[PDB]
Amino acid sequence: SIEKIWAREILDSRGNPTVEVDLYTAKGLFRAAVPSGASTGIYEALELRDGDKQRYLGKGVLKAVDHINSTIAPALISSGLSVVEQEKLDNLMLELDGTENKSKFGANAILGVSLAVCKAGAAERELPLYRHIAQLAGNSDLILPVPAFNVINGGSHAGNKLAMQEFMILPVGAESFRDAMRLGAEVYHTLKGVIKDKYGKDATNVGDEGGFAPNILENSEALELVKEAIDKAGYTEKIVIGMDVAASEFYRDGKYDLDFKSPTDPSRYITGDQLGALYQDFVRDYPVVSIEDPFDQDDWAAWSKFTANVGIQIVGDDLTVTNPKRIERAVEEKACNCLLLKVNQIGSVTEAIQACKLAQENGWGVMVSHRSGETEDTFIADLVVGLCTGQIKTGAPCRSERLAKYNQLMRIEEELGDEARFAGHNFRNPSV
Amino acid sequence: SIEKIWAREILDSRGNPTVEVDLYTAKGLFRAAVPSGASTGIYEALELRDGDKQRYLGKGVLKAVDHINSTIAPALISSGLSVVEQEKLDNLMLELDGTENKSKFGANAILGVSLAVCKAGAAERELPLYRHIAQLAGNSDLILPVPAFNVINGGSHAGNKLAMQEFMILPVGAESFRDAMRLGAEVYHTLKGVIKDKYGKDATNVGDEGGFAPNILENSEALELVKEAIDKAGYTEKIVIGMDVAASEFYRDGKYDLDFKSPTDPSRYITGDQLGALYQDFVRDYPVVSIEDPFDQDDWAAWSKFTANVGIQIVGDDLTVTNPKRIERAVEEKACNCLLLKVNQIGSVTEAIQACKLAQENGWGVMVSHRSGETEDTFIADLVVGLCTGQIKTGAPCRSERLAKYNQLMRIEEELGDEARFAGHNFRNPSVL
Ligand SMILES: O=C(O)[C@@H](CO)OP(=O)(O)O
Ligand SMILES: [Mg+2]
Ligand SMILES: [Mg+2]
Ligand SMILES: [Mg+2]
Ligand SMILES: [Mg+2]
Repeated sequence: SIEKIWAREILDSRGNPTVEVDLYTAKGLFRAAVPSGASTGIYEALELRDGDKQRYLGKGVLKAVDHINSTIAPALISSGLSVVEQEKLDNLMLELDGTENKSKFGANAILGVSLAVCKAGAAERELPLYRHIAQLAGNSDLILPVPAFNVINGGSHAGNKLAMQEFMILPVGAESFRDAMRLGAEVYHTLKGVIKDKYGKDATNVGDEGGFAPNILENSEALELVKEAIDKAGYTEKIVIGMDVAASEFYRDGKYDLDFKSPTDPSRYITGDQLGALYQDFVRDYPVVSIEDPFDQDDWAAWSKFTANVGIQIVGDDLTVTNPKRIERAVEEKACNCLLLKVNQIGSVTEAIQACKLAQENGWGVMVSHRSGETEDTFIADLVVGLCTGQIKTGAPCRSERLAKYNQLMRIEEELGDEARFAGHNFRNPSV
Repeated sequence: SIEKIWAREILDSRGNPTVEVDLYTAKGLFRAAVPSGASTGIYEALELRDGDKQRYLGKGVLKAVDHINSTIAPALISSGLSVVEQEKLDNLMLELDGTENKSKFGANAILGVSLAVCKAGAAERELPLYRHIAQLAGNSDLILPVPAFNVINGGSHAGNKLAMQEFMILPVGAESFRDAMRLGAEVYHTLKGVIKDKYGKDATNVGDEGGFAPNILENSEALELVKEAIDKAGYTEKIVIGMDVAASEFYRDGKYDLDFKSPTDPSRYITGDQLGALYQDFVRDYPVVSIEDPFDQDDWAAWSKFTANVGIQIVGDDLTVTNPKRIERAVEEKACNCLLLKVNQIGSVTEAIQACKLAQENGWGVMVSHRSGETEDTFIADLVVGLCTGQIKTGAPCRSERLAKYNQLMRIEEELGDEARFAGHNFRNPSVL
């Protein structure tokens, strides 16, 4: 059984408070921390913040910490449930909170415990975390994912005019995970120079996920820079491009604003059909293989129309919010063909594994993902391997809240030895 | 004794390879990783890189890793020494390398093992790492440091004209280390809004150590932004400013170039005296209480002259390179009055502890430091507590290679409970608390 659970406030990678949990058993100390998004979908489970405007500008998580220390911890300790009983412990927390969207304690309170339980369970099973997660998921094979590195940061938060949120490179042609890390780092550093040469040193600073933030508007120009960097690095045949549009961030009155970081003007708005047309031009003209959140989280018609008219991967993120109820709707409507898996969109390990299994049972891809606000935690590296999903996005190869996960993937690949497989060109459907 | 060692290449916070070491004993696996400078002084111990242009543009560390796996590991396993014997183990590595600047194995090979041994040592003692380090250093009475947060980045750490490398805020008036984190983070977020309002959103992306990289040239304007954010956040009485000029980065034909990232124009260069006059203006106009590397690493007369004419902290970094030989010279010449402590400038835990003790025995301060290429490793958080130095700089409160250290210092303060003491206004001299 659990001996002690103790939560505290730490700072995430943007310097804002988040929840960390230490959980002790007879095997020792197991620590986990909770990420935080910026372009957060409206259907995400509640992140509970303090709202004390005097303290961290309203962003403290003392309330969430206290729900853990004062309520969750003594309930789980008193139950006597072993930390191997992931589903019992997560369901107990869901029923203690009593709400559908985890608005009484916060999804941040519940998930920091859920993650720490999962780590403690692995140790009780005498397994590495990724193997424990595979057994929780009913997986046998393990597979290293292709990494998707966000190298030109844009969007709502980005320090530039670029509307679309992320321009990713995916080393599908690499020989192994460690090789994919080299391809991604070499293209990233090459891109820094392409940018410096074209825009000047001012353009070579980084945004929240470590990608460059150049002073550009046109989404085709981001794509051109990325393609130019892949070519100059010598990897044209081995690296392709993925996009996170995050279109909920620029939906306005039924249309979409591709210059929304400028001062409001409805004449510049385009329709979802216009937007779909732009994406078809990007797929023809650039090596784009995957587009995430091409339309707003509620614009079901545009998603299903677009998904039926293209062969690329279409990834639900704000549309699906790692939520089996929304995933069922997107399967019924054929809205997309891959789930972005963010444990803190739903708020427990058991529910995120259920979401992943639902997506895979219906033939979709699953890409595990960080949040833009991350920590030194590396849980998601073990999670992507244990779920055998074949694809992860967890930052540029820059800023160690991103590298901590990529370096852990390299350790997992080393540990698997001859048994290590790399998803490579089968990143969408690794089960083959 | 050590059961097994296994080193590998990981990526640092800039996406460049660096050394990580796993060391195994009866108590389990202990892991450490090595940081890497950009503005590196000419006298630092050798960072061994592979030079294979086909692989990470020559920046691989496979040679350092193989020296660990194939030569240093059986040497230390054969010794049979317990991992608690830091000094015997580090001396075994220094003798086996047998060079002054660690150019046979690389300082990055020797340090990676040195740090892993220290972590394994603490577990064998059943002590937290900061307690084991205090024992290594002969300290009994631990203190949490004031953090020095580099919230505007310039020089070799950022895409801007700004020549001076670091503009830091120190919450000397905080109540505790947790409170100093809240003050630092609130000023940093406030500063984002100050810069955005003045320079636009394009000025609020960050440099290598998580400070904002605004498109400005004047160092006085960086100080003005920082002081404005301090005031707007409401902490004028509790937060003061430190600088790392890193002047070796812009020393050019005997002069100093404050626009060194713009195409070469020697007509703009200023003299050592002119640069010293500018610092006097900063110290009078702004609450600057510490200046690091004000002159080039070999411009000894300018350092001595400036130090004698101010009453603030003057920190050697490239001047001293965590190196007892250079620190003795700096004491003899009164070049500075505080040591920047970087484990990888010298290459072993034992030597860094000796450098720290030598500075403190001479009445200097010691400020423990990260490198601008960091990892998710948190050793230096326990090191600054164990060494009782009173001051650490390890980034803006932004990028988790920075926050991992700050978060660990919060955990250490919580663990110490009612025994915790925060250095506050005694950051230069905490032994008095
Ligand atoms: O000069 C310095 O003090 C350091 C740390 O901030 O930078 P670098 O590691 O690049 O030398
Ligand atoms: Mg989002
Ligand atoms: Mg998204
Ligand atoms: Mg330097
Ligand atoms: Mg310095």
